Amino acid sequence: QRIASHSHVKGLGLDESGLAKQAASGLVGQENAREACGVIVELIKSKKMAGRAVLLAGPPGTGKTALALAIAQELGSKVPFCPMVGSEVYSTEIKKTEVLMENFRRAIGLRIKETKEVYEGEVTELTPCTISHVIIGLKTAKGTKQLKLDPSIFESLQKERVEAGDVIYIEANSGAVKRQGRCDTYATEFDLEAEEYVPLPKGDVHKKKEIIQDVTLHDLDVANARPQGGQDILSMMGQLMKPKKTEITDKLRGEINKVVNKYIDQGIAELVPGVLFVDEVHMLDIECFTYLHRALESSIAPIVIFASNRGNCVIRGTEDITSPHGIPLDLLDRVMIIRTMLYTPQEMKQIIKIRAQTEGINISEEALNHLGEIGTKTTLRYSVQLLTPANLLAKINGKDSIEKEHVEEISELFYDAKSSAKILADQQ
Amino acid sequence: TQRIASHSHVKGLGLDESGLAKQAASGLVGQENAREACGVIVELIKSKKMAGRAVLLAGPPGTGKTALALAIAQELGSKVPFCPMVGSEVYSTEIKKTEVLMENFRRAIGLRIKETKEVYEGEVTELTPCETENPMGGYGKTISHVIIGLKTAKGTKQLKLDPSIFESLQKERVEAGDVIYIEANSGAVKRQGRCDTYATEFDLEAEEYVPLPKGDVHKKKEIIQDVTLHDLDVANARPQGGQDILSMMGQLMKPKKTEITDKLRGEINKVVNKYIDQGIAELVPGVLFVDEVHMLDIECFTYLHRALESSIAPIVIFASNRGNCVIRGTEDITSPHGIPLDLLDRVMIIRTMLYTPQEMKQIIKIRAQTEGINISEEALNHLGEIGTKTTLRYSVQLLTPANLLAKINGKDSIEKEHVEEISELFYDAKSSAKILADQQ
Amino acid sequence: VTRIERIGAHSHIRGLGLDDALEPRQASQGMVGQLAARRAAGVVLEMIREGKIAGRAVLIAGQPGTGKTAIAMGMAQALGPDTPFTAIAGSEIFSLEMSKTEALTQAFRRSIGVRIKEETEIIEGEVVEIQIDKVGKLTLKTTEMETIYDLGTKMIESLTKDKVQAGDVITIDKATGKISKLGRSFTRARDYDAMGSQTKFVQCPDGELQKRKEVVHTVSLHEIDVINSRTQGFLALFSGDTGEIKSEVREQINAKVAEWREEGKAEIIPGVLFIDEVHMLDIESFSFLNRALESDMAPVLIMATNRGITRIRGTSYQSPHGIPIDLLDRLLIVSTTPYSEKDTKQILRIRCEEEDVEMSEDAYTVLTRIGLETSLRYAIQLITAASLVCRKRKGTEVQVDDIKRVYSLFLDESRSTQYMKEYQ
Amino acid sequence: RIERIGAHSHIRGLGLDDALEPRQASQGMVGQLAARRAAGVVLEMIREGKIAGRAVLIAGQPGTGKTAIAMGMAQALGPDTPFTAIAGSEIFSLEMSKTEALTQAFRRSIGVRIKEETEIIEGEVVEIQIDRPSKVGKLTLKTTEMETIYDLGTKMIESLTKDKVQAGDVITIDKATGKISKLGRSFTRARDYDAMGSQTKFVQCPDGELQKRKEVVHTVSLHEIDVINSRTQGFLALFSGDTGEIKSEVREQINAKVAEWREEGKAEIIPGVLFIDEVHMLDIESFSFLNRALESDMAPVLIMATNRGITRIRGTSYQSPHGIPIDLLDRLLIVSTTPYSEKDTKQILRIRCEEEDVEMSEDAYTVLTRIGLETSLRYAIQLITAASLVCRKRKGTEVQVDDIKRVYSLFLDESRSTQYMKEYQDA
Amino acid sequence: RHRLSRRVLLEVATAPDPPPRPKPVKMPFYLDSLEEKRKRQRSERLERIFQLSEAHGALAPVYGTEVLDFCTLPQPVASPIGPRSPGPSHPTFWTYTEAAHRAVLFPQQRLDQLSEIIERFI
Amino acid sequence: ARAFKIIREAYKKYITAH
Ligand SMILES: Nc1ncnc2c1ncn2[C@@H]1O[C@H](COP(=O)(O)OP(=O)(O)O)[C@@H](O)[C@H]1O
Ligand SMILES: Nc1ncnc2c1ncn2[C@@H]1O[C@H](COP(=O)(O)OP(=O)(O)O)[C@@H](O)[C@H]1O
Ligand SMILES: Nc1ncnc2c1ncn2[C@@H]1O[C@H](COP(=O)(O)OP(=O)(O)O)[C@@H](O)[C@H]1O
Ligand SMILES: Nc1ncnc2c1ncn2[C@@H]1O[C@H](COP(=O)(O)OP(=O)(O)O)[C@@H](O)[C@H]1O
Repeated sequence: QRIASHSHVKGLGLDESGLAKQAASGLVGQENAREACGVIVELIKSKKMAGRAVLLAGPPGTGKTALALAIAQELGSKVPFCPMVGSEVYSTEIKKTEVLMENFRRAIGLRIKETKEVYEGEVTELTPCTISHVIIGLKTAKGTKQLKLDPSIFESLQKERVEAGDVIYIEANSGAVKRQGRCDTYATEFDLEAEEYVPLPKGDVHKKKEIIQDVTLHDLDVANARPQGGQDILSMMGQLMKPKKTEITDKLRGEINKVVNKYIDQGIAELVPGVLFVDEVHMLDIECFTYLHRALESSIAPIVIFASNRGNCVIRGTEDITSPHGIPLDLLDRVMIIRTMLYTPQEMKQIIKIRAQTEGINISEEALNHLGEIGTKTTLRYSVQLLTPANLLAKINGKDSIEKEHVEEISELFYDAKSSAKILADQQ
Repeated sequence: TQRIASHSHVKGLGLDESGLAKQAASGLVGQENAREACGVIVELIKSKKMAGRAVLLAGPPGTGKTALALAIAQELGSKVPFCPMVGSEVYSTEIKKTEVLMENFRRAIGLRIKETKEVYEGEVTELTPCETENPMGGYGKTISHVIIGLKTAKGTKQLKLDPSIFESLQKERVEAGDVIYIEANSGAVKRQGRCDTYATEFDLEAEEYVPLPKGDVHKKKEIIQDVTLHDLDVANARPQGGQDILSMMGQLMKPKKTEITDKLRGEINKVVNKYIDQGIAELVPGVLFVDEVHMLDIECFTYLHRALESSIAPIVIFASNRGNCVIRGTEDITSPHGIPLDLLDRVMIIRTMLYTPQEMKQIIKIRAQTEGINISEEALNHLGEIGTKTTLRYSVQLLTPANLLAKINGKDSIEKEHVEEISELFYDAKSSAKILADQQ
Repeated sequence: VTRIERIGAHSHIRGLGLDDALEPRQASQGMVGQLAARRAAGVVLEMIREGKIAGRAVLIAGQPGTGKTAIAMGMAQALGPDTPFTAIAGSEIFSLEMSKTEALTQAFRRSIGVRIKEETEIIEGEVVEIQIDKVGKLTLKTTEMETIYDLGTKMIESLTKDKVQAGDVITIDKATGKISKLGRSFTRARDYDAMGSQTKFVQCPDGELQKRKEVVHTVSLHEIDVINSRTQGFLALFSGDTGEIKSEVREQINAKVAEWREEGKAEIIPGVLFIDEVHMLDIESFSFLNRALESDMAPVLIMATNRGITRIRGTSYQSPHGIPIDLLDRLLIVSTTPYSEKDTKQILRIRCEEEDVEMSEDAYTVLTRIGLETSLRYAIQLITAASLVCRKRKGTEVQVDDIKRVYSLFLDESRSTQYMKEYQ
Repeated sequence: RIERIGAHSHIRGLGLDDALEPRQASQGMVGQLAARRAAGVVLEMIREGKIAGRAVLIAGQPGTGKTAIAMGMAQALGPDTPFTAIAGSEIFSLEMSKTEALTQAFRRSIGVRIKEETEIIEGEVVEIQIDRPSKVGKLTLKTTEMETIYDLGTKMIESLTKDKVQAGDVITIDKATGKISKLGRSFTRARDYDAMGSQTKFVQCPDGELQKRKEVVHTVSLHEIDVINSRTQGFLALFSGDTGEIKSEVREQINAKVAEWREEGKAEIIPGVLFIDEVHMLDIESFSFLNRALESDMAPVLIMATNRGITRIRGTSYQSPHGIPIDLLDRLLIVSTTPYSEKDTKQILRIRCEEEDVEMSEDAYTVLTRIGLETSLRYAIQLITAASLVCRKRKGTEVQVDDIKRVYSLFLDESRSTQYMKEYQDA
Repeated sequence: RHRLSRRVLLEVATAPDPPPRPKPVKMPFYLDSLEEKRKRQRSERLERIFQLSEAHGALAPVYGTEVLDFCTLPQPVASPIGPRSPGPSHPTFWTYTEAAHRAVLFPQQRLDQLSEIIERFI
Repeated sequence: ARAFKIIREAYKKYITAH
């Protein structure tokens, strides 16, 4: 199923006591970093601390993004997780500040149990009783039922042109009448006619079932950003786009928070804090940092994970101010920094074996040994790449497994970064 | 409500009848050489003769540029328009830089226009036709006039109108016993519903029954409009209404200025002349106060002494605060006052002197009088002393918090200890700079 | 139970610890130390709540982690929710639809409140019958009385375009600003199974049909957006206004608000505009403020910058606090002295009291020492970190050993930089 | 009427003879014989309009009459010939590119006058009958020489009712379209004479034949054509801000159709002048485009005033004379302006003060020339009105030397303010 | 004030009342299971309508309607021509001159002005 | 308001008699 780069990482792999193993979950080594990750993962499940940040600092290829993906996986699906690249903040349509604001409102999830109900079946008759009400008979395989249908939605009933014979939905909450098409038994009434002829529903016309699906807070904000309807010319909202347009703090998000708190107090909604993740934070502008190190101090900001893929370098936007990890010292504080260190030959070999047994390739011992040794000369992220074409050539040669004659011969077709730099020193 | 500001004390230049500045008058003190220099340009403005003149208020920070700059709007009075703007308002996201300059240039040129129109009001009692003895062949009588009786709180009078007015009335679908509105100069007849005084019961319909109009049936009162050239420009630029679908684009923001000069040499700029020479409008050339002019871009500075050479342009009162500084938008240029030499060659510079302890003391006294603080003579002296060290701004800003500390400490007048306590809670720029230099 | 707002950074700051005489308490209302700074904060809060003068800017400066933003949030909390308090970061004005100046004008006008009050005669009652022949009559009903009303063309058009029906509890006023407020209840189950989204059953109104309703609401002076376009006010729910037409804004909104202040239908209540990290503003915005603070109606400013002698954005010059001197002239700077061994432990104990992280005395001492060595804010994170580490340890009180266990997991900025000897 | 005088309102045209020989101080132009003769040559080249795509640059010391010569040429050119004055900084727009702004500026100085021979009627309305029920009516028009009766049709009746003209009104009836343009009222009044009404005004009735063939003319610029032809937004060429013309679909078609019209004789040509003041502001790309924009038959001549010397070209780091690259500078020939001498500055000040209607004594002229020779000429000209106000304030008659000397101490020109700038205000 | 509490709805389920007639002039087949099912579904129906009615009126507007109508000045905010003048009784009529109104041309008036060049240049 | 109830009580009697 489209094996990805981090598909083998399924969790941090801590014990019941919180110590890091060489767990089969997909992570080996990085004992202290994995322990810190597991310690902070409990903060998310506690659902009491907001406005935090964790900086995963270390050389490239050491698996900080792997640690972030493991944190995301261990939580599960109930709590949202929003991975974002630092470069994505630079949007040419809307200011970066509001982009980051909306990004902060996307991690926070919201579970709500709606016990809605809809009515489905072949509409058998409409009898509009200045309309007092309209009775509609819906037929299904399990019987027929007559419903007094709130004449206010007779407008929509006519808008759908529905009449005796059609199969339609209707939502009890709002009147969302939806024409599925004509009934199956009415097909062939005209040997040629452009119709759908949807099958007759088999279940109970009265379809009452609970929906415990969750939505994001930014989704709510967007749904409350622009109006709806074509009163006179407002139809223009189904046309020219709405790219992440800026909301306003003073009158929209405040009211959203108020109404959400009201609903939560009534016991209907259910809040679930998420986890935001910013990749290559060094790419953000100095003003992005100046806004972030004060917005994350609020009482609603979710826990964030910062990942810097470089050491002491000049911060973008100043060109003359150096700071460790490309993050200013003013913002580098308030952030629990977790170091990520290099691996050992044994750990590299274990990672390569995990990637192999995950991708589905069986490899001999003498082959895996040199494939991992290459991980010492080259970076860990090169043997993983070489592994696949070796199996490809082997299968081309009939051999289902990877012998040492393939991994050592495919390393010649492709060159690594250091070799290319050595050859490319000529500027061409 | 007053809502005391930072410059709500300057009432005028304080010049005598001979044009000499008084030592202290109209809230301003000192700066006689400057208050007399910027007083001649007041008469220049009141002449409505020159166009594109410029005066540059160049001095150190806090000397009073804005003090005696907006005071000219007081001497000139509110009748002539006064358009103030800071140099940072030119940078915009929907209108080019050099265009905001022009837009502000035409907003300063006012144009007051007067019109006289008769008016009719009152309940129409009866509308009977006046007979014309068979003007055409023997078909039937003809309406030569229409006798209409209008009732008002003053009295009821019968009036004659033209037959075209009769046709307009018939197609208007009005009835008797209601209030109408006639304007003989144009001929259009408007309706104000029925007469709320006797015509309507407790019914619910909000037909907007107007009470029996009070006053003479016939009334005339000249309407005096005060429109600027920028207002009429934007009006001809962003039309209004509910027709002509092009105008129906009320959903879009439509901030789209940059009025093309075609619409300038053509419309309003021309009908302005056709109304002035006709005796309907009187041009009221105003002032264009542009402070912090050093913020303008090189393009803006270049366009400035091209728009200042146009016959249609108001005076300009610049306020440059920087000394010999690099022009914004260029490199390795050290033009004085942060203004290009070419533009400085076109402006008359008024140099404001530095305030002495006694003048700053008078200024503090006047600002305390304005804010309503009952500062004592010892507190005033100490404020002057501690203001001779720092700038005048910090010195005169220690009146509101000191007064609060006084009121909190059971007092009705700022004492010597109150400003001392406030002087330690808050400090000026130099003190904070030293504290920062001592730290990392 | 879990609300939208759990404990954040500045959550223990529930006010400003000053006596009636503005005398700062050593520890009160969550704040600690900063005696002179908190007294200055209270002095400026006094003029804020007073609202006579306009153009007061108070700058709070100091080392990173001395309580500038803390004092700002304390003032925000000490100040009642009635007066506006617009807190924005120095980078919020760098908009693409708005210039660096118009967004600042909107932020300024957002901190000026306007308590509007309106009175309108409302005719409300359950519709019993509606006849139409054009002319007709209306039979409105209440639980107390009933009456007939004769309609006309203007009313019939409004009763037809708005599909009122027998039972709809209508609400009418002078000028016929009709509202389909709610529906009768006696027409039980008008909707057996499916009901409209906007429909809802409500009990019959009480009292007489004619009732005087009084509505009071606090709208900000930024309401110009309500008339900046032909939209129905909903431009204030998104970007919307970008131009801030000076003529319209000033010469209509200010004049009409002054007129309302005389009629008594409104009253201005100036607020505060707190620009956090203001050193990110360019010389353009500073030179703009220089004049904006000189206007008739302008909120007070509060700034929190830690910059020493640093460069001013958009220029090669350097000035104190990284902003031009001409602006410092129009400010009122306040100090925020660094904390001592005692104040650090005190604020750490207060922060532990927030999340009920019961700590030991030795753990408190060790954490205070660590925070004095590396940083104040860092010690605030170790509280929750060690709490979570001890929770899995099946404990009930963070110990010194649990603090040291966390001290190795989450390294600080200093030690993190010290560990960058590999240089990848 | 009321359009206050400006800094360049005194020049009413180049003071040249029939042989392009500049006079000393005729028609407001003082001195500057060489540059004035050059401008006269280029203007004689303009009123001929048989070659398009040339350019001429006027360079010299600041305040020597470059923009003055430009305004003089503009005035001597008169109407019926598009003249566009633009500063180099005006093309830096946000709604269109620089090349687009330059194309618009060029095409704004190319006029197309379509001669239309439309026959109409012009006479005083004597009587009108209209039978409303379709509706039918009649009309009677009178001129000083003859009268006639017209049997109006349905659409003519509709038009006259929309205009709602009445007896005595003098109107013009377009036989083609039927548009009724009323010039005023003849010697007739009193619709009822008992109803209210405004004051009455009358004008003589038209003369000659009732129906006569006159000549209307519609003169528009090529820019206005491309504009109203750009898109279907109704009533363009004003539209307050917006031009997004397409190169091929519109521009080339406009050019081709104008050439076709010139071929048959509908509207041949009337080239104009594009005075680009302070052209040093233009970017390197602007000059790159101007290089090939002048290579077109529809490229009108442009005049540029330069004040810079050997200075880097904006948008790059290439030093070049006049701040203009030698690529564009290869076409345009340059004209040099000599700094005004003592007698030249004195006479310039004299004319500029006689333009403002202010009388200055003989010694006032001498002292002001002294100031304007030690200082810039613009400051000496600005000191003409400033000194003319203190005199009036003291109920004086003509400006004396004391008033000028006082207003000189009241203000600072360029050097008395920088020399006093020794306080380290801000930098 | 009138939220129509639950029990009120249950009580309203009683038989209806008869309408008035104002003209005064002066100063064995039965199925218990079917009845039970109908009663249960009717109770569910009433609970459903009560839930939906309570869920549609729980949100309060951010401004409402009187707030905007109060802040909403006449359509022309600062335009040089006045809004719809219902009569002379309100100041707004004696503030805008018709001459100033002729200074601003509406788009259809621009059409009337440009008709000639619109015809002969487009 | 209270007059409405008395007026309805008065109406009842007339209709009851006729
Ligand atoms: N502890 C680990 N266990 C398994 N695989 C790892 C581990 N650390 C790193 N890797 C592998 O090395 C690669 C590093 O990629 P990435 O996380 O993007 O680098 P970095 O995060 O250092 O910028 C990942 O694709 C991952 O599969
Ligand atoms: N002539 C004066 N009389 C009274 N007060 C003055 C005078 N000049 C300056 N001030 C005071 O000094 C303060 C700052 O001066 P300002 O004009 O803003 O400085 P600048 O114009 O140089 O930027 C003002 O608030 C004003 O009260
Ligand atoms: N007097 C105080 N009382 C309680 N907490 C404080 C105090 N001063 C500082 N803090 C804490 O220290 C942190 C400092 O953060 P911040 O205000 O952003 O630093 P600065 O304003 O110095 O840049 C705050 O999160 C706050 O909780
Ligand atoms: N030939 C001339 N005749 C009369 N006045 C002149 C002449 N040339 C320049 N001037 C005067 O010089 C002033 C400014 O000249 P300007 O056009 O700015 O010269 P430049 O274009 O070289 O800067 C004008 O006010 C004008 O009165």
